[PDB]
Amino acid sequence: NAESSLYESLNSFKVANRMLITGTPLQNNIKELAALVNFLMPGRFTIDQE
DNA sequence: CGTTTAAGCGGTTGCTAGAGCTGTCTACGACCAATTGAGCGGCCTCGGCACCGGGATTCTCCAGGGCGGCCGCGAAAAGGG
Repeated sequence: NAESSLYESLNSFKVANRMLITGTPLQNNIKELAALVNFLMPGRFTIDQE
């Protein structure tokens, strides 16, 4: 969730390199993957269409 | 003061309620004219309460009739010269 408080807590960190460990990248909709790749690549990926 | 527990915070996941906006239309209420009947005042009359005259009803008082007690009075029986 992009609006969850952990997203703004972690996205404001001054970090050069990030990495996400999970087992289920897609759960409900493409917006979850869009939020994950925006946390990874800020502004490079522009997934908007459902 | 020791211990447990539930509030607080963050999180999911979908649907529904509700605010906001735009659009249409239709029944509903404002408005006006003519009308009239329900509200306010007075006027008249009866129901009931009350006042006055007349008649029927019961209680109190004054007088007559009869009986008891006194007032010496008077005829009569017994005693004395």
